[PDB]
Amino acid sequence: GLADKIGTEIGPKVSLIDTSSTITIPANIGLLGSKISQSTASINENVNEKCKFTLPPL
Amino acid sequence: GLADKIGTEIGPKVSLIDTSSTITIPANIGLLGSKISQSTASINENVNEKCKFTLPPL
Amino acid sequence: LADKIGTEIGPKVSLIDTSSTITIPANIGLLGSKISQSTASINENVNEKCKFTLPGVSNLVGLPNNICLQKTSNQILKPKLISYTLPVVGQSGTCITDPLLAMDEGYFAYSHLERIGSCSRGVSKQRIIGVGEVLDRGDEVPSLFMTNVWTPPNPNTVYHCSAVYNNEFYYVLCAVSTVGDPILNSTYWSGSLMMTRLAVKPKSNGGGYNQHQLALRSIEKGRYDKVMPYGPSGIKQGDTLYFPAVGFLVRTEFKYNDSNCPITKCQYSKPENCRLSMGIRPNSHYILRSGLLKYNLSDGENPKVVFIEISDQRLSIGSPSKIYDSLGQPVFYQASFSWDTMIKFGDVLTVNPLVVNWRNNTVISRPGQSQCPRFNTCPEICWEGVYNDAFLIDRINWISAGVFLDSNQTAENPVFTVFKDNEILYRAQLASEDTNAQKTITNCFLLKNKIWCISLVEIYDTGDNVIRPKLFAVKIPEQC
Amino acid sequence: LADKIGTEIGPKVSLIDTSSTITIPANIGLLGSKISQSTASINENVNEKCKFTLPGVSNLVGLPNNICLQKTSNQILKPKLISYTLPVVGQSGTCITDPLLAMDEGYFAYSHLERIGSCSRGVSKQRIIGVGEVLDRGDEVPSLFMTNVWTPPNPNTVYHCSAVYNNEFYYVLCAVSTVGDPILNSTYWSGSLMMTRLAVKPKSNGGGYNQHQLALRSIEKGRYDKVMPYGPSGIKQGDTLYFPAVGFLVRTEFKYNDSNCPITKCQYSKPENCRLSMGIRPNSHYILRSGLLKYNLSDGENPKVVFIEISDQRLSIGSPSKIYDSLGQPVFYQASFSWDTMIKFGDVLTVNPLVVNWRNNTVISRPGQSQCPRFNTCPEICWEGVYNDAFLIDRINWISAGVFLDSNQTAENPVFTVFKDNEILYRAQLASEDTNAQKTITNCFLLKNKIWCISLVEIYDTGDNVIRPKLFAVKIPEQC
Amino acid sequence: DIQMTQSPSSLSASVGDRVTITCRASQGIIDYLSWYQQKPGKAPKLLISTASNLESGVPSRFSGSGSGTEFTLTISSLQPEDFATYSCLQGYTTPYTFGQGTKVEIKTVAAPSVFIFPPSDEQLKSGTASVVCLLNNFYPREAKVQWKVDNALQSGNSQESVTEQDSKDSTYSLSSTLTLSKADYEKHKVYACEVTHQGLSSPVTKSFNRGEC
Amino acid sequence: DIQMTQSPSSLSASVGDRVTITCRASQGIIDYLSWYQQKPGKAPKLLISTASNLESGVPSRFSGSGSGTEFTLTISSLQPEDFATYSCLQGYTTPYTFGQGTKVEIKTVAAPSVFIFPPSDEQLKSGTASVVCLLNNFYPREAKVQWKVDNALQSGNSQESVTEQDSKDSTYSLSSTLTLSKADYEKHKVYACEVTHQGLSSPVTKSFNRGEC
Amino acid sequence: QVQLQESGPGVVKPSETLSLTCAVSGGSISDTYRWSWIRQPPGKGLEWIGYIYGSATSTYYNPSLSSRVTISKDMSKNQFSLNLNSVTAADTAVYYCARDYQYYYSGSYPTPHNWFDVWGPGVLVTVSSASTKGPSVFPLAPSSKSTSGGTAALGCLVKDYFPEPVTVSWNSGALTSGVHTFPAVLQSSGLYSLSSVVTVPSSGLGTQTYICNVNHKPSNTKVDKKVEPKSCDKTHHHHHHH
Amino acid sequence: QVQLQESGPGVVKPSETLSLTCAVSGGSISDTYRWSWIRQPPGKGLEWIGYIYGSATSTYYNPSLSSRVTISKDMSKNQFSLNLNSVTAADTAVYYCARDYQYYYSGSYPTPHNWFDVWGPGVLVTVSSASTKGPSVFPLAPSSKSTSGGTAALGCLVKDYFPEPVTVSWNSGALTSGVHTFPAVLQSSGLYSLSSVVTVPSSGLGTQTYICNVNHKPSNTKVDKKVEPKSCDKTHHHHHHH
Repeated sequence: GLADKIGTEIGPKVSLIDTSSTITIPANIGLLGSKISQSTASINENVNEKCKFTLPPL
Repeated sequence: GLADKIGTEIGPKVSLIDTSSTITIPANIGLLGSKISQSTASINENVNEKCKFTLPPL
Repeated sequence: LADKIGTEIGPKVSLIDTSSTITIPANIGLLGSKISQSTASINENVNEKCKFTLPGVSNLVGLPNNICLQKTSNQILKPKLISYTLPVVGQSGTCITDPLLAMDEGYFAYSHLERIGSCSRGVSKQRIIGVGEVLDRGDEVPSLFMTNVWTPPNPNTVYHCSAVYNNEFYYVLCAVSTVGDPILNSTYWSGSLMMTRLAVKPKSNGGGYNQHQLALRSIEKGRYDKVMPYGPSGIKQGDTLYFPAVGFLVRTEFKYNDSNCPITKCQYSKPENCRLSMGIRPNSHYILRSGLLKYNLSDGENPKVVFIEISDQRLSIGSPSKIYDSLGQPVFYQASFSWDTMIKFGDVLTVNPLVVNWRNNTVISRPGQSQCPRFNTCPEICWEGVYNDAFLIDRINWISAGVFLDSNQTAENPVFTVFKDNEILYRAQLASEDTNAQKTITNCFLLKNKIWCISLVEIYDTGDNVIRPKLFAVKIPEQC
Repeated sequence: LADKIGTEIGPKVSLIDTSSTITIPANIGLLGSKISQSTASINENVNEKCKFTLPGVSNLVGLPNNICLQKTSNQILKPKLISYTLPVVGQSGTCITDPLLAMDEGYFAYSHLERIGSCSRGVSKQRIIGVGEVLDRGDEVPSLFMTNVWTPPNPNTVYHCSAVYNNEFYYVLCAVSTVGDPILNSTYWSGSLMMTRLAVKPKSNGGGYNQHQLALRSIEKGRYDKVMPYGPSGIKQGDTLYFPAVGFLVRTEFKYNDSNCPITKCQYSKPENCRLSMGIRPNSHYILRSGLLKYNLSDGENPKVVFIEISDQRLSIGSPSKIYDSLGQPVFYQASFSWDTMIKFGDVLTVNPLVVNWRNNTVISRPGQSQCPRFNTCPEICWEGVYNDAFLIDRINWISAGVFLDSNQTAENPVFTVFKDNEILYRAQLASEDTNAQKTITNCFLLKNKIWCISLVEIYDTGDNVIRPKLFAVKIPEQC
Repeated sequence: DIQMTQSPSSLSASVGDRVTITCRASQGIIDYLSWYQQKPGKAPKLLISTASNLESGVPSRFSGSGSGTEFTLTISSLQPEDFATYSCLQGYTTPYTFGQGTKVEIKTVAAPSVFIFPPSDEQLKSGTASVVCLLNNFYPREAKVQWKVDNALQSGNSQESVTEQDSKDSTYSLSSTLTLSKADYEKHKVYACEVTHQGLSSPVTKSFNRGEC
Repeated sequence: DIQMTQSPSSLSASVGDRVTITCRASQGIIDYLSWYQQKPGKAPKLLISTASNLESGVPSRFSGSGSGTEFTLTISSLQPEDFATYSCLQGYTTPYTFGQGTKVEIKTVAAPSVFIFPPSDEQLKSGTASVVCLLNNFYPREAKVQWKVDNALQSGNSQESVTEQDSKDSTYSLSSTLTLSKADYEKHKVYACEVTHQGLSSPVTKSFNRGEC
Repeated sequence: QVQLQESGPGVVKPSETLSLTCAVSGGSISDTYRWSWIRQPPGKGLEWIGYIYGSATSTYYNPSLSSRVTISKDMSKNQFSLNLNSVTAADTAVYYCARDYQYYYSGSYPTPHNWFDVWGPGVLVTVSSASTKGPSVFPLAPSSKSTSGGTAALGCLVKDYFPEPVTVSWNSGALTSGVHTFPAVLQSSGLYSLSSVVTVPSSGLGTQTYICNVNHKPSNTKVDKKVEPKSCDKTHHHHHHH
Repeated sequence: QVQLQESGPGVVKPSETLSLTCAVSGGSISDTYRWSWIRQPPGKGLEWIGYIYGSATSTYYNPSLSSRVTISKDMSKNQFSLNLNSVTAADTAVYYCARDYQYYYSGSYPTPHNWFDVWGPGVLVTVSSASTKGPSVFPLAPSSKSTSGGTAALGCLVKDYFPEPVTVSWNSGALTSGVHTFPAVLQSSGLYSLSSVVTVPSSGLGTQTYICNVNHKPSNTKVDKKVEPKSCDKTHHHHHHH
């Protein structure tokens, strides 16, 4: 019953945690860093566009 | 040698991963959500302060 | 050592499972949701409080994004695996079937029925149904990012989901079935649907905001006895959704003129096959008639799912349809589950009623198993084939793109082709030659005025012997 | 089942260890670094491109943040565990000794020497040395957030680190020692230091930016034979750092007037004890003289670590000193490792040379073990006691705050007291009565004009029998 | 087409053995495979469909696993109602191709009692003379028979016939025929048949003389 | 102060047993504990310092673990050079308090040969008469002795002395003294001593008469 | 339950048209999406021929037999045929008719698992140019060299018949133990011949009657031949006439 | 190696000043941060008294003995004393002097692990008001009731001496097997008394000489008493004078 336990509730589950912990979640954190960089460049170009004043003297 | 392996390279290490995975890393993700909210409210009050135009007609 | 594994390791590994496969990816997804909701909020704050006075990813829109329009034999396409950011890769004992991939304005959907063991007779473990965001990683290359993930409580009773983006929400329509797959056990199917709204930008405590699984107390069927949504993606027309579907018409009511069955160039075909191949078996009680589901949100609290049937021009059996808004006008893929083994996709001339100008294509076909192989146009009684869609990436030259299985009968060798209606221009072999595959779902879009395409290709992994949906972000190149 | 555990489970659990305890928390920390660097960049972009023309957490600054200044017996303090966001909680077989906590302008530091088994004779597993950010969670309550984490390659040779914030970097100075702890094996210590700069806002590929471990090729000692940094935190004066330290003076050079030894009120004390208790053993070759390390960055590429000795007024043995910039002027804690068991902390009158106006306190003392217990002022030869610092939270009424161990000899019952120099105002019992503890490090700051305080209290957990540093964010209340 | 190669072509095991029968395919079928137990003189019977399903009526000792190109038909506790022909079938594409088949035998070694029969006089009146050498109740079935005529091996005139395994004593019966003419029967004296067998240490050779009765 | 309570106060085990000696403290010391082996007639010897360290010179059969309030002194393979007094010591605060001590004995059961001695005539000239009852080579040491004078129990005149365990045959020797006067010696006839022992099923009682030689 | 039954000639001369029929009992062929045919060459493995739809007339055929096989239909008499044209000797097989079955999983996937559930009892069809002929039976008489450890064997040698099969029983079906009726082989002349023996105790020779009962129905031949020991004394009595 | 050695009176009358001395050989007390004293009541456990610094004169004392114990010093003669005042009978113990040792881990933590590494050989100091007295030795003569399974025991009964110890050897140190010298008990009168026997084979009574050799050095008393069987015939010869 120990081999069935370790090939049922450990083996596939440890393989699932390994896939989720060195492939999935680090890639989501890297793409979330890319989201921070995208969001920052987006809001910076929004400020560089929509905050701009020019007017000649009357 | 199997008990020494499971109390050396599994037991403490699975307890370490459990502490790091339901206490540490979810709390860092929650505080990172709090950082997003702090950063958003900070940059919104910066825009509400330092983007403000008023001038009477000459 | 039964006590240590049973107490100190077992339940803790169960907790690490639950954490790092449920609540840590849902919180990273909700974290990216708060990134994007925050950025939208500060951009609205700048557009208010800096608009002074005086005392990303989007779908194919009408801009001339130039691509390679000349046939080459050189490997100009470069496929890129972006499947690693999803819950594609389970363990070695789960087969991942019944997928979905449905993109519109940067916010996708993704569902899959995770089974146990074999791909056919396995027990359904769960059914992820999860929307997200299409992004850019650090190399000008798109990649998916699931924000909101939902699973139904009873995974054995959710079949054939169709998923349409609608105005920063995502509306996914499935079929409740306690008696098995309603295509198969059609006479005993209860005739009940359920729609599950998702939000592509979820919130912290959005209980009734994120997953408000609506009821459907009124389905406008018409002649059809039952109506089921059938196909991966759809379109929106303002407040009106269009889920691809099929309608179970009783065969005694089905009226068809046998003179229209094209037996002209073919001798092994009676004119009585085109009627009988409209069902999955030529003595079946029902007949599969593909179409759409007009779901207008302007009907109040309890809207009505209206079944629009398809026009009878180039009519075959109900397939997973896929209507998709490409370059402004909807284009309607409708797969070849019958004798008409050529690709059957075209521009939509009018949505209600559905009349599709089917493109007269003769170089793109799908592998059928027994009677109706790749490149068969003889009308023969079969319900065979696979789903290999195609996204319209150029309407000026009528070029489209998708992943197609270049073999006659063995559903193998998935090849990302980009083809005109009479000549395949260029192509990319995604895998090895005998890489067995299935249903492929190709969606394309614009990443910074570049046409990228996400083709969810169910590749059978020869290593651990189960089917996994591998995505393939393939850039349509401009230089040939 | 030796093969499955040895191959399919063992190395995979090693990979999950490495991932979810090294590279996932370092990437979440670097993610928070990119949050804050991005917010600083967009705020600078708004301050440039919206400054039109015409055609958080900070330390105690000079604002009257009103707190409770009246003695009560009611439990008005409410301690809050915020230790869960750090790598405090290891497994049950590791004791976490030699800690650090050093806050200035919202960017802390944290180091700990993780041992194996017993807290004294264990093998040093690793030494995290990691800076971060002090934040606010969703309840107006601070909490730590480590961004940058570094470990030295040889954990047995890094002793007694001191850590000062300096202008969005963090400069941590330790002592290289191949021959054990330089307080103990002082005659054979090599006399070599190393400084490790850290960045509190690290970057993606900041190799030489984040950890540029500087060399120290010139130490200005003076009379002192060796100089070692000794104590958790320090101050900066512009470009000039001040690491707390100690200086190993040869006893034959040490000149002390025995008439200054206060034997007036006490009869069991010779006037010859105040000289001999200046070393850890009254025949030791060296004498511990606490002080500072003036590290001015304006000396070029290779600066000089200058040892400033302390003034001889109320002079005892070298303790972990802690200079800290509170309410504008530096305040100098210097622990009681000798006969003077009262608390020995005060405002700094001048930094170079170090002359500290020691506060004449008589209600706050530390538990000494054998000869010099809590509330002993008789000059007796001992090197006994523990580190219990105090942060100045009010200078107008001279109120300070810290965690103190309310028992005479058994170092137990850590109590967060907030005290005047002659009366303890109010206090919070952090744990149970016989909760054995050690070194406590209290740092305070302002979270939205509220004085919060982070007291790293090494509580011995009675459950799994090892010492863990438990933080305690305690709000100094205004309503009594 | 898809070729279905099984290994081994004929396996032999005692009652209660663990029998693993393979069927390797040329093109990779996903799991579209069925196992057939063909009893002698009977129709084939579906055992294990989709390479992992135990069909309704097939006992639990039959199990199947494997997918892709390598397949396993596992018989856990082998029983005397299971010694028959096992075939695989691929359903992934058409033409449906079966394997060559797997013959399953009972591993109970027994030695033959060898007999020999002279031709009858009415058969000599008929014009031909067939010497018949008999080998009853032997195992294994794969054996060696040499026709010797006056101590000389004859090849090209031998027709052998071995029965399928009996369900009573689990052994085999051999029958080899040396079809010769009447004049060529009268041209010789001694007609011998050599038996090479596993249970027989020495080659047992039964013979008879024409002039001896 | 800190009280150090050991359990058990006197443990008995054969050669090669696993001996676990505890020392429970009143206030929680962290790990500031040392173990002392006090051999009889010798100085104590440091065994296990800091509750987990094997000291230089103490063999590997001694091991220690535990911290806080419960402590374990583990003797894995017990040897004949280890039967002595074991004490704990706390060093966490001062006064340093030892435990009450743990006595360790060899579990080898043996039955006593009981002797008895009449007082000598020169002792009768000295004025007193001490009857001595002897019990040699017994185990366990905890036994029961009743002085009987003319079949009547006497209490209040008994002084017992039992040696420490010999290293030759691993047993004990008892000596009880009934100190009585000369006239009270002459007032009685029979002087008996009852032995209650584990190895003795019946209470062995040795006696003698005053008028009998 | 649907019960199949083949019917047709086991005698087909080469380069002709095989005419089989698998009439269906217990079910209609208006049901059952496919109906197949499988042959099995003796000494070789199973191989599949082609299907017919039942409700339709569309066929598939094995491309190794594509230009030859015709599968016809009869909806009324519930039967479906087989027409293998230009038959050769290598087409000698057992032509099973088989009910086909499909396992559709997940009906957005129309590739079913295919197998055959209900098989017919089979029919042995040998392509042979020989004519129908009754057997010639001669006994395998026991001799002194036909003894092995108290066991003496005897039998009958069946020769020169066509077609298959014969039913050779012993003493009107009473003798069962020791009976071994061998499978027949095809001679070089084109006719069948099998052997059939029984191994009896050697003390029972001379007391028990052993007669093999041959029955060949396509030639209507019934042969009963007694097996007797060989006489050895009747030849050496040459009379000396003085 | 540093080698300790106690010295002092084992005879101290109650309510007086104990005057011990642990002179140190092999090392100076200018070394060694602490030097302690430990007593051990016989029948009870160890308990610690108080330390002295060696280089300093600062003391600590056990608060159960705080008002009594004085630990004095002598740097020149390398010795340190002990002065337990107002001694009672419950202070009867073995006063060990002990070299103290400290294990400082991590010298920002000044709480050492404390233990004692080098102990003195100990000295038995009994608080008694009795005067020094030599023993009275009377033999435990063997009788007919002193037999058990071929074994006959004999010994000497030592009585009424002070102080400890006596050394009772058998036949000038030649007899070792069977020798059991019992520990002494304190009488109600205040004097010591022990027993000492030897168990010999019963066939050796009448052939071997057994003499216990008592030696008490503080009273200078040496007693040699022979153990003989009791005579039984010399009393019943009453002469009848006719």
